[PDB]
Amino acid sequence: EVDKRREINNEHPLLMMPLYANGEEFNQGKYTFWGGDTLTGKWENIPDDLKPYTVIQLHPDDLPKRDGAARDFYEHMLEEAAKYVNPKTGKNEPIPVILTVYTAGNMPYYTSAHWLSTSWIDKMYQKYPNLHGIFSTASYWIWANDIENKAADYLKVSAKNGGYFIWAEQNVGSAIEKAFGKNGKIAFQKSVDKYWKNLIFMFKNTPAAEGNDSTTESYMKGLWLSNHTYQWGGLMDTWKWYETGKWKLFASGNIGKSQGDRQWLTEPESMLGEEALGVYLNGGVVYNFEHPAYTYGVNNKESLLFSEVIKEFFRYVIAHPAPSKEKVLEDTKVFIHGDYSNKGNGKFFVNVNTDREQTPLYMTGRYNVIPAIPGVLKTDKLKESVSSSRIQIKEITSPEFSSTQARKEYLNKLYPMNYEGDIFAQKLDNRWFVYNYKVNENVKQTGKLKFNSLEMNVEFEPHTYGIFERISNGLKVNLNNFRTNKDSLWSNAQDANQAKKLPQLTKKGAIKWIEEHYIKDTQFGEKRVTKIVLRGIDKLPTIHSLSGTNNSYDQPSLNFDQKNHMVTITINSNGNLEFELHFLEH
Ligand SMILES: CC(=O)N[C@@H]1[C@@H](O[C@@H]2O[C@H](CO)[C@H](O)[C@H](O[C@H]3O[C@H](CO)[C@H](O)[C@H](O)[C@H]3NC(C)=O)[C@H]2O[C@@H]2O[C@@H](C)[C@@H](O)[C@@H](O)[C@@H]2O)[C@H](O)[C@@H](CO)O[C@H]1O
Repeated sequence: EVDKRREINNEHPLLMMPLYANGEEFNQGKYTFWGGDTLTGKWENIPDDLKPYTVIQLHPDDLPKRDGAARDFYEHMLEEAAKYVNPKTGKNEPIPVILTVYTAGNMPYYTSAHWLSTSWIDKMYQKYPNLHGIFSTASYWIWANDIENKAADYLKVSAKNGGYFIWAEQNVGSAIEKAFGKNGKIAFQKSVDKYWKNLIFMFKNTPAAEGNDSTTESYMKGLWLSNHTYQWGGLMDTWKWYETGKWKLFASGNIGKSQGDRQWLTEPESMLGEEALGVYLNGGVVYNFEHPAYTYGVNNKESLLFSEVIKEFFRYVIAHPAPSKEKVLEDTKVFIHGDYSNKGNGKFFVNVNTDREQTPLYMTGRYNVIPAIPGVLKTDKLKESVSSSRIQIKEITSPEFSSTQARKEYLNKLYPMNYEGDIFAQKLDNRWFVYNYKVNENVKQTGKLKFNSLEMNVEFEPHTYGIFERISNGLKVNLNNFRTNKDSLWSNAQDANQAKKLPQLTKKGAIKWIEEHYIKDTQFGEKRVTKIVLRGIDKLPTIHSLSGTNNSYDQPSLNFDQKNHMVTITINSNGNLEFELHFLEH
């Protein structure tokens, strides 16, 4: 084992920072990224506390599809990264980089990445100590003949150099099962046997209309727990709104895949935080997003989605490391062995812990994420772990998994009901994590959570998450309901069929819209109400360390009822928010 170039784990999570090559400007002899970010500019604008946990991920996007184009662009940017001088300290501080090396099956008709040899990758690793890994993404829809063999070479060259191979894929057409050898392409499976400590496997929730969110995330978690991958994570994609044909928030009707560039802007900002919670809460530690212009920003500036949601969320996972593999293993009651492709894919978890086939969210935390691995793999390294002796390892073909009803009946026996209300909630140690799980329906949700004898009731509008921690002197609260108004994108269309016929915004049009109407002149959403009720309280609580998105919240209003030892807290806000309530129990 060569020394790892970086740590990636619960204590050192990783936020990938995508920069997509502008192929049009490359043809004009320029080296630039879509959205106007520069490599040096981007890196400099990353907050210093985040810098040890973030890596620039270069992506060849629409570079010309011929030999030499991607190598020329990548070499140019690796040189910039390597030679970066910190202006405050005057010191050369090489920018850490990941290269996107495989995508769209590396088909020569789809990507310039085709012309990136493993031999050249080896050369770059040896030349650039700041090259920390390489990335393969989204081939589930074009599962090339040698994809597994090539994946094996990518992992081996990374391990050889102490770097990471990162593969973001979704279980469409059995992709994940096939990756590990289902159809007899076993090269990557053998590679993983040797080199799993240099593998990161992530979901990629883009193909949302196929509904494989829950199954893929279950695999990613189970692959990790069984030592088939070093860590896991997810790439969360606002293009899901396009894939499922949604348009104006809460509006009636489906427009199909007809307005791509309006559609990838419309997903509520706080919903990305809700998706990310599924990663964190289950021991995942790698985060990445599309569309980059919305999720991260443009022109070396942070989008509000980035600054108010993603940055703050990621700062949370650094301050409070995800549950360790050991910890997640201890709490795992059921581990599924077999192929979701033979059991209805996403349908498996519908009305078990998801409210519909096409959602990246959960409706209950009761089972958290049930981990699984594909049938082709073996549970040997799982059972070898000491913390895994109390887990029921079950074939997916077991009668307990035969129907929706059977699954719930079986799981309910092993995962006790631990809160009340139709709302998502999951508990870790002294912390309740809660969100409203509605995707595009304007419906409030309520729940009743307990910290021993202390009772906490909440009322959440859609696209709201909260983290409530019982501290010795009271309760720490993090709340996020940040959702700006995207209605202007859907102007001039009163219904679905008119929305379909809107002039295309286009890629360049959406980038300009971000610059002109999101980065500045932002149309903020209305403040909306969140209610928190505490029962079992001695006196009116005091509020401390209150902060949030600038100009986004009214002062929290507290109403103490002495006779009933209870407080009702009314919050009216639209943004990130944090405070502590100090109180004693009655
Ligand atoms: C699998 C799927 O749902 N769509 C395939 C494409 O893969 C991604 O799909 C998105 C639509 O859901 C969208 O087209 C993505 O590409 C646009 O957005 C990215 C940044 O988010 C870039 O700006 C792209 O240039 C732009 N593409 C356009 C305008 O066509 C697309 O993601 C990209 O491609 C995949 C393979 C992967 O490399 C991603 O990292 C990358 O962002 C797929 O690209 C398309 C090719 O014909 O086919 C769809 O089936």
